[PDB]
Amino acid sequence: YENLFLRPACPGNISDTSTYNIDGACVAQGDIGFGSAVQVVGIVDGVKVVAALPDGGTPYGIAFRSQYEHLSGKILDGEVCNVVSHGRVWTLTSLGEAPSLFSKLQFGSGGVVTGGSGSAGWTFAGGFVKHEDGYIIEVQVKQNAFIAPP
Amino acid sequence: VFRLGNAYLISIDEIKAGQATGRPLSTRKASACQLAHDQLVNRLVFKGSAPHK
Amino acid sequence: YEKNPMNMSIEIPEAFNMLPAQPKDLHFKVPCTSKCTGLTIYRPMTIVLITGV
Amino acid sequence: PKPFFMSDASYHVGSFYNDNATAKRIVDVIPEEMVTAGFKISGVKDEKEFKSLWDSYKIDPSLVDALCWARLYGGAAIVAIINDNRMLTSPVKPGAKLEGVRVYDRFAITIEKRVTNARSPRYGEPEIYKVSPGDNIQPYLIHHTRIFIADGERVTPQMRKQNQGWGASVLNKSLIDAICDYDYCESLATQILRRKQQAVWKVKGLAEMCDDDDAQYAARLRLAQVDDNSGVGRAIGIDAETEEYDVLNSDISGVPEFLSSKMDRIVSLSGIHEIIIKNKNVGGVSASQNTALETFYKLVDRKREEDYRPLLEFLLPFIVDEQEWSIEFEPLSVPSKKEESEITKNNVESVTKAITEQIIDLEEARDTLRSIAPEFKLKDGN
Amino acid sequence: SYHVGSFYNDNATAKRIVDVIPEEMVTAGFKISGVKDEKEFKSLWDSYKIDPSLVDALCWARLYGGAAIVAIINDNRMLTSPVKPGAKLEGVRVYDRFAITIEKRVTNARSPRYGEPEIYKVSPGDNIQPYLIHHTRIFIADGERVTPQMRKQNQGWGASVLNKSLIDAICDYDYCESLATQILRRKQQAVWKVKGLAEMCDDDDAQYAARLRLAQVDDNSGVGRAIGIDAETEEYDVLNSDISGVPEFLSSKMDRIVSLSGIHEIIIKNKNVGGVSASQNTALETFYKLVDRKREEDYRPLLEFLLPFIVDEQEWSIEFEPLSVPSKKEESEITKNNVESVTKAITEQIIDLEEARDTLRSIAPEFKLKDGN
Amino acid sequence: QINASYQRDMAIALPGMVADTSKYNIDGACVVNEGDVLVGAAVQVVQAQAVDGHKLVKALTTGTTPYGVAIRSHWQTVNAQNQMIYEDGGAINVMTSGRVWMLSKSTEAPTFGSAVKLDVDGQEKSDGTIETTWTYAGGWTKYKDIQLVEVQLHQL
Repeated sequence: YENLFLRPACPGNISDTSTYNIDGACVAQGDIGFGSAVQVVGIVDGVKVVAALPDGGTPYGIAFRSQYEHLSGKILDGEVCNVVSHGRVWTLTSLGEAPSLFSKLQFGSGGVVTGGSGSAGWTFAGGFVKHEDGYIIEVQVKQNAFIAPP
Repeated sequence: VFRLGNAYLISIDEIKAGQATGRPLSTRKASACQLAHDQLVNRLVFKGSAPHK
Repeated sequence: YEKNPMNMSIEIPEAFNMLPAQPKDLHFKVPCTSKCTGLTIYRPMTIVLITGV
Repeated sequence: PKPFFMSDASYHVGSFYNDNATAKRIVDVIPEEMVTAGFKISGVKDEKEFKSLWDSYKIDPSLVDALCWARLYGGAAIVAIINDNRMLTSPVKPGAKLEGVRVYDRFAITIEKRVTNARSPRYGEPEIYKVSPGDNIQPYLIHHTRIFIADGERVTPQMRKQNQGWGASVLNKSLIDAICDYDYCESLATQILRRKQQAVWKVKGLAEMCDDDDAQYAARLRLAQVDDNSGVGRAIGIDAETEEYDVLNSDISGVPEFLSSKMDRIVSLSGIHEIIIKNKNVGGVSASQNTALETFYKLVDRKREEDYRPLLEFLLPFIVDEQEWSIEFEPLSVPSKKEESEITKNNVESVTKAITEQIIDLEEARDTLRSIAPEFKLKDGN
Repeated sequence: SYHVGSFYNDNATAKRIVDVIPEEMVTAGFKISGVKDEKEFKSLWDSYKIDPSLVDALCWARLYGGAAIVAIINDNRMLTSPVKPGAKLEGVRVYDRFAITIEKRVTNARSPRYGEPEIYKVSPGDNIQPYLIHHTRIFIADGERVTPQMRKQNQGWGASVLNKSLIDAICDYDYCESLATQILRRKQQAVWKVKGLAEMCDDDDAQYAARLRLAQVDDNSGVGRAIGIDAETEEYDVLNSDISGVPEFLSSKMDRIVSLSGIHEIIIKNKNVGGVSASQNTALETFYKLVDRKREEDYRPLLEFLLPFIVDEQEWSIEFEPLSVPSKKEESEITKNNVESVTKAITEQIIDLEEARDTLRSIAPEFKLKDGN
Repeated sequence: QINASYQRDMAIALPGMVADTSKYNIDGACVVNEGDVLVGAAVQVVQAQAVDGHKLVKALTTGTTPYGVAIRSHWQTVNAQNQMIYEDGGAINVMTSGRVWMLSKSTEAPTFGSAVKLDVDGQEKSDGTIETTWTYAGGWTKYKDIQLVEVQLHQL
């Protein structure tokens, strides 16, 4: 009774076949890069409008890699977008060394992981590899973890 | 009138696994469910259920 | 306006269809999809819009 | 990590087939021969009008391509419309009518109705089919009598039930990657040929110039210019202290044998043999391609009996009005004037060499003579 | 290793070794003697069209070591009770090894049927209740012979043809092919010596530019091209290795596959010998020998189980047509020989027309004839 | 004497109707106790049987802790007061996770991602006294005189 692993290990894709959720009814304002956190700025007709994470926002999900929706290499303004709201996913990071297992991550500007000492939110899942003179980490996203401030 | 139900789990590895003699694990797990259903019917007849009136 | 497909069009690459039902514990889930593009006006100046009527 | 809208094996196998020529051959080189071989029917009053109806209806290319996708996609559907005064959903009463035939691939057909009545032995099979071609036409419903489903190869029941009772593609993963490795080996062979010989030129101080400089550009231009003009009948001068010019070389051997072994694996894994898939005669023997071709016809017949005939009893009763008939298949053997001349002389002398003293009369002698298909015309008569 | 289904539906060699025999065996055909005529027999046979069921039934019987078939008869009784004598049926269907079990045991002293199960329970699934079947309606097909000290452990059922020896023989072949591809890839190597190259710290634009330069330089090397180097600092060398004997090694592996299989090369490798013109005929007749030898032991019981439910005639015999590929010219000549043999010298003795004609169409001719005197 | 055409739109939500086919989880091994509940209202658990395993649920009251929201079902619900309810002594379909449309008593649109607060009778309210951990999913609509909001729930 076990969960299979997923082989390609690139940023912006899913790392396991555990319970995951993909919110595919969204549109982008500005440009978004695969493997970055996004935030919900508004809702029109059951569609969520997302943008790259600013300072002071609450992350909602992580952009997901697809080879039909995004032929350019990144997500462009006015495009339908895939966003992962629950599951394990490879994220871009600016950190230098792996944090403690099962710690709480903190997101800098642009939707990159820079902290490992948060109070509550998403947690580190134990994966840490290297990409392009930069690193990739593995994050565990949960649905109601970050709550929008009143 | 009321409805009853349960379920069971089995894995492909245990389906692969063979035994010297005896009924297969899947058959035993399938018979257990029927026995449980019959026992629950008997218990409902002879003991009742307060929340279900 | 002048009704002629050489001037404006609405195109439906894929019509309405229903995917096979996905079973779960005691229910089913039936999805459906379709494709459309909207109105494309290849040759403008053939349409006059009188506003404030 | 999969899209919900529809499967992707469709795109994979379709693109691979329409791209690679070996795929074209391996999935087309059987069915067209199978169908064009022809057949005969017995118990019928005459065959000239039978041929007239057959070639007036001319659904043979449709049958060819139907069997083609049945082999490739693992499933295909063929429907013949009948001339009757009933709704297409209703069943079909006995009769001999047909006016149109057309074929869809695996993806346009689904099940609608199922009955498990104990009385009939037909319980457990699709009663009604939902056909949804697309092309801005509403999906509609067809009775069981009107649809024939052409399947591929048998699979284990635990997978047959998972694949809604439908077979698999002829291109399994072992065949696919065996084909794929050929091109990689071919590219490696071309690279090996390219890298046979290498010339190197060492001059103390070439490291001193930094990148993107006119001196370095001139030096490399001079190198290319001089390397162009070297050869057997020309010599190149260098300086003893500051320059050296070396050449390195390597050998090539066994490459044709390695590719031959790869093709041997491909043909063995496919099941169609060399003089038809590689399309090269062995050349060292005069009369072994004859046994090769007879084995090929043996295999095509053994498979054909299992798939072609069901089309025959599905379609023929809709055009033949007689009560009983029989279907026979032409022996797959290329005839030849000469050999057909001797066989016909032997048959004509055997039919009347010794029958002259028995009750075997002309009315059955002519039937025997013109049953074995002769070139001797004979109109009906006494 | 043990999931034979994957081996069957993934590797084509297992598919062939398990499928090639039974389907050709059944499509060979058979003939019956003691019957008034054969036209009606063939008509009812191809009207019933049960041969796909026979094919795949024999297939899973060979593969899983056990299978069952049930033929439903047109009778006005419950399917548990036995049969009265008759010749009827309306359907035939097959179940694999896993859906069949013995239900009640008969060991009475009087009947020689003791030890032969009387009642079976069948559990197809498909949300329908498992039911009970009397023996007279079903015939169980097993695999190959095995010792009793495993026959009684396998609940009186045969064994799979895919024993572990054949399994690992098939397995290591792909290993050898992968190793051959690797050896071909590793034919030659190029080495670029640059003193101080280790001094660079990693994940830096310096080494990124260095490897980009390496790409640019090695992409354009060839026969008509030369590359400059600096003698004092760095050097460039090439080493190589040879390949030989790999085709022979692979051929030996395939020969072991065939030897452990038991069906020969003109059927497995599908490659002609080429050096001889008239030995493949003997190879194919040896194959025909083995297939007939195996057919006699299993295919016949199906026939004598099924025919008594279709034939009302009293006594009959079954003959297996000699499975040989016939041919126009040769069949024309053999018809010549037989037609002159049947009436060359019979004109002088009591062998008369009515038996002579019976003889002459007892051998299946291409010469039709109307029934009569 | 010219022809005409007209265009009309369907409503988009119903009380207790499941918002979409995303992550959801349904508890069907519960039984309603001491009264009846409303389709699209929060419920609370009194006790859980140790051996039998059936939970006992009732409508939310003051000082309690929510557990889930009853959902729509054309077969398990009974029709009273022109609406579907779950009468006493019957199996109930509680929802423990996912997005669902709930009856609301507020008058202004909520903020996406904010926490949900309820009334003492199990109906959402913008300034309720009962505090939960569920969130707003963005949806905000209105049927005929009925106010519905789209709420996202996670396992307790």
